[PDB]
Amino acid sequence: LLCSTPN
Amino acid sequence: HLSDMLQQLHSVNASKPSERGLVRQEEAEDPACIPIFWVSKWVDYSDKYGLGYQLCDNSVGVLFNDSTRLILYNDGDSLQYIERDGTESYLTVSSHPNSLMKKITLLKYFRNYMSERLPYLRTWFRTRSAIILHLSNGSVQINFFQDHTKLILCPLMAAVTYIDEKRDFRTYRLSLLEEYGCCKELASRLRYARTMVDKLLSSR
Repeated sequence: LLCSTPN
Repeated sequence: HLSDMLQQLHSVNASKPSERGLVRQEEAEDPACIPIFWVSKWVDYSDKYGLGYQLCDNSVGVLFNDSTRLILYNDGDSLQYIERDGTESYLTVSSHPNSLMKKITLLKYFRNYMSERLPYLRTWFRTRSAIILHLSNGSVQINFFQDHTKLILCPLMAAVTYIDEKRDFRTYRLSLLEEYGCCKELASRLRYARTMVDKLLSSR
Protein backbone atom coordinates (compact mmCIF):
# COMPACT_ATOMS: atom_id res chain seq x y z
CA LEU A 1 0.00 0.00 0.00
CA LEU A 2 0.68 3.70 -0.59
CA CYS A 3 2.53 6.54 -2.34
CA SER A 4 2.42 10.42 -1.89
CA THR A 5 -1.10 11.48 -2.99
CA PRO A 6 -0.14 13.69 -5.80
CA ASN A 7 -2.77 14.70 -8.37
CA HIS B 1 21.61 16.48 14.20
CA LEU B 2 18.75 14.42 15.53
CA SER B 3 19.93 15.27 19.04
CA ASP B 4 19.70 19.03 18.49
CA MET B 5 16.26 18.35 17.09
CA LEU B 6 15.21 15.91 19.77
CA GLN B 7 16.38 18.48 22.33
CA GLN B 8 14.33 21.23 20.70
CA LEU B 9 11.31 18.94 20.41
CA HIS B 10 11.50 17.52 23.92
CA SER B 11 11.58 21.16 24.89
CA VAL B 12 8.56 22.61 23.05
CA ASN B 13 6.57 19.60 24.17
CA ALA B 14 7.78 19.75 27.77
CA SER B 15 6.17 23.15 27.66
CA LYS B 16 2.75 21.70 26.72
CA PRO B 17 2.20 24.29 23.91
CA SER B 18 -1.54 23.60 23.57
CA GLU B 19 -2.66 23.82 27.22
CA ARG B 20 -2.51 27.60 27.16
CA GLY B 21 -4.32 30.52 28.75
CA LEU B 22 -4.08 32.08 25.32
CA VAL B 23 -2.53 30.33 22.32
CA ARG B 24 -1.07 32.92 20.00
CA GLN B 25 0.34 30.55 17.39
CA GLU B 26 0.16 33.29 14.72
CA GLU B 27 3.08 35.00 16.44
CA ALA B 28 5.28 31.89 16.35
CA GLU B 29 5.57 32.16 12.58
CA ASP B 30 8.83 33.05 10.80
CA PRO B 31 8.96 33.18 6.95
CA ALA B 32 12.78 33.11 7.03
CA CYS B 33 12.77 29.53 8.39
CA ILE B 34 11.14 27.92 5.35
CA PRO B 35 13.29 24.81 4.83
CA ILE B 36 14.99 24.62 1.41
CA PHE B 37 14.03 20.99 0.94
CA TRP B 38 11.16 18.59 1.50
CA VAL B 39 9.76 15.56 -0.33
CA SER B 40 7.02 16.59 -2.76
CA LYS B 41 6.05 13.03 -3.62
CA TRP B 42 7.10 9.49 -2.67
CA VAL B 43 6.47 5.98 -4.04
CA ASP B 44 6.91 2.82 -1.97
CA TYR B 45 7.62 0.05 -4.54
CA SER B 46 10.13 -1.29 -2.00
CA ASP B 47 8.43 -4.70 -1.86
CA LYS B 48 10.21 -4.92 -5.19
CA TYR B 49 12.87 -2.23 -5.71
CA GLY B 50 12.61 0.51 -3.11
CA LEU B 51 11.40 4.02 -2.36
CA GLY B 52 11.40 6.70 -5.05
CA TYR B 53 10.92 10.29 -3.93
CA GLN B 54 10.72 13.78 -5.42
CA LEU B 55 12.34 16.77 -3.84
CA CYS B 56 10.48 20.08 -3.98
CA ASP B 57 13.10 21.24 -6.49
CA ASN B 58 11.90 18.42 -8.75
CA SER B 59 14.95 16.24 -8.58
CA VAL B 60 14.02 12.58 -8.10
CA GLY B 61 15.77 9.97 -6.03
CA VAL B 62 15.44 6.32 -5.22
CA LEU B 63 16.93 4.58 -2.22
CA PHE B 64 17.12 0.97 -3.51
CA ASN B 65 17.15 -2.35 -1.65
CA ASP B 66 20.93 -2.51 -1.69
CA SER B 67 21.09 0.75 0.22
CA THR B 68 22.42 2.39 -2.91
CA ARG B 69 20.66 5.53 -4.12
CA LEU B 70 20.52 7.14 -7.51
CA ILE B 71 19.46 10.81 -7.65
CA LEU B 72 18.43 12.47 -10.90
CA TYR B 73 18.65 16.30 -10.79
CA ASN B 74 15.86 18.59 -11.93
CA ASP B 75 17.70 19.32 -15.18
CA GLY B 76 17.15 15.74 -16.27
CA ASP B 77 20.69 14.65 -16.99
CA SER B 78 22.90 14.99 -13.95
CA LEU B 79 23.17 12.04 -11.53
CA GLN B 80 24.50 11.24 -8.06
CA TYR B 81 25.28 7.71 -6.99
CA ILE B 82 25.74 6.86 -3.31
CA GLU B 83 27.00 3.34 -2.67
CA ARG B 84 26.20 1.08 0.29
CA ASP B 85 29.00 2.85 2.17
CA GLY B 86 28.23 6.38 1.00
CA THR B 87 30.82 7.08 -1.68
CA GLU B 88 29.47 9.76 -4.01
CA SER B 89 29.72 9.62 -7.82
CA TYR B 90 28.55 12.28 -10.26
CA LEU B 91 27.60 10.80 -13.58
CA THR B 92 25.08 11.70 -16.26
CA VAL B 93 22.09 10.17 -18.04
CA SER B 94 24.08 10.58 -21.26
CA SER B 95 27.65 9.87 -20.00
CA HIS B 96 26.45 6.24 -19.77
CA PRO B 97 28.13 4.85 -16.61
CA ASN B 98 28.00 1.30 -18.10
CA SER B 99 26.57 -0.88 -15.24
CA LEU B 100 24.09 1.86 -14.15
CA MET B 101 21.58 1.59 -17.02
CA LYS B 102 19.27 -0.90 -15.29
CA LYS B 103 19.21 1.33 -12.21
CA ILE B 104 18.76 4.45 -14.36
CA THR B 105 15.68 2.97 -16.06
CA LEU B 106 14.19 2.22 -12.64
CA LEU B 107 14.65 5.85 -11.72
CA LYS B 108 13.03 7.16 -14.93
CA TYR B 109 10.00 4.94 -14.18
CA PHE B 110 9.82 6.50 -10.69
CA ARG B 111 10.49 9.90 -12.20
CA ASN B 112 7.85 9.41 -14.85
CA TYR B 113 5.50 7.86 -12.32
CA MET B 114 5.63 10.87 -9.95
CA SER B 115 5.49 13.62 -12.63
CA GLU B 116 2.94 11.58 -14.63
CA ARG B 117 23.71 21.32 -2.11
CA LEU B 118 21.29 18.38 -2.96
CA PRO B 119 20.25 16.26 0.12
CA TYR B 120 19.28 12.65 -0.49
CA LEU B 121 17.19 10.47 1.81
CA ARG B 122 19.38 9.02 4.62
CA THR B 123 16.64 6.55 5.46
CA TRP B 124 12.93 6.28 6.15
CA PHE B 125 10.18 4.00 7.47
CA ARG B 126 6.45 3.88 7.88
CA THR B 127 4.37 3.07 10.95
CA ARG B 128 0.64 2.69 10.51
CA SER B 129 0.21 6.43 10.99
CA ALA B 130 2.92 7.82 8.81
CA ILE B 131 6.04 7.58 6.73
CA ILE B 132 9.20 9.13 8.10
CA LEU B 133 11.78 10.61 5.79
CA HIS B 134 15.20 11.51 7.14
CA LEU B 135 17.09 13.76 4.65
CA SER B 136 20.92 14.13 4.68
CA ASN B 137 20.67 17.83 5.46
CA GLY B 138 19.13 16.86 8.79
CA SER B 139 15.42 17.48 8.31
CA VAL B 140 13.05 14.82 9.43
CA GLN B 141 9.84 15.02 7.45
CA ILE B 142 6.78 13.15 8.60
CA ASN B 143 3.84 12.62 6.25
CA PHE B 144 0.70 11.51 8.00
CA PHE B 145 -1.58 9.18 6.05
CA GLN B 146 -5.04 9.87 7.49
CA ASP B 147 -5.45 13.60 7.06
CA HIS B 148 -2.59 14.29 4.59
CA THR B 149 -1.05 16.83 6.98
CA LYS B 150 2.77 17.05 7.05
CA LEU B 151 5.53 18.10 9.43
CA ILE B 152 8.92 18.95 8.03
CA LEU B 153 11.50 19.47 10.73
CA CYS B 154 14.79 21.29 10.36
CA PRO B 155 17.15 21.09 13.41
CA LEU B 156 19.36 23.72 11.77
CA MET B 157 16.80 26.47 12.36
CA ALA B 158 14.87 24.83 15.19
CA ALA B 159 11.97 25.25 12.83
CA VAL B 160 8.89 23.19 12.22
CA THR B 161 6.99 23.47 9.00
CA TYR B 162 3.39 22.33 9.02
CA ILE B 163 1.41 21.63 5.79
CA ASP B 164 -2.17 21.06 6.96
CA GLU B 165 -5.52 19.53 6.00
CA LYS B 166 -6.72 22.36 3.76
CA ARG B 167 -3.17 22.19 2.33
CA ASP B 168 -1.92 25.45 3.82
CA PHE B 169 1.85 25.97 4.34
CA ARG B 170 2.93 27.26 7.76
CA THR B 171 6.42 27.48 9.27
CA TYR B 172 6.99 27.96 13.00
CA ARG B 173 10.13 28.60 14.97
CA LEU B 174 9.92 25.72 17.45
CA SER B 175 10.95 27.91 20.33
CA LEU B 176 8.82 30.98 19.54
CA LEU B 177 6.22 28.31 19.28
CA GLU B 178 7.41 27.50 22.79
CA GLU B 179 6.60 31.12 23.84
CA TYR B 180 3.15 31.40 22.23
CA GLY B 181 2.13 27.74 22.07
CA CYS B 182 0.03 26.11 19.37
CA CYS B 183 -3.29 24.37 18.95
CA LYS B 184 -3.77 20.76 19.92
CA GLU B 185 -3.24 18.90 16.58
CA LEU B 186 0.12 20.53 15.90
CA ALA B 187 1.06 20.05 19.56
CA SER B 188 0.32 16.31 19.20
CA ARG B 189 2.23 16.06 15.91
CA LEU B 190 5.28 17.40 17.62
CA ARG B 191 4.85 14.68 20.27
CA TYR B 192 4.52 12.06 17.56
CA ALA B 193 7.51 13.55 15.77
CA ARG B 194 9.37 13.45 19.06
CA THR B 195 8.71 9.71 19.26
CA MET B 196 9.71 9.38 15.59
CA VAL B 197 12.99 11.19 16.15
CA ASP B 198 13.84 9.04 19.21
CA LYS B 199 13.47 6.03 16.96
CA LEU B 200 15.60 7.53 14.18
CA LEU B 201 18.30 7.58 16.83
CA SER B 202 17.29 4.25 18.38
CA SER B 203 17.14 1.77 15.46
CA ARG B 204 19.47 4.06 13.45
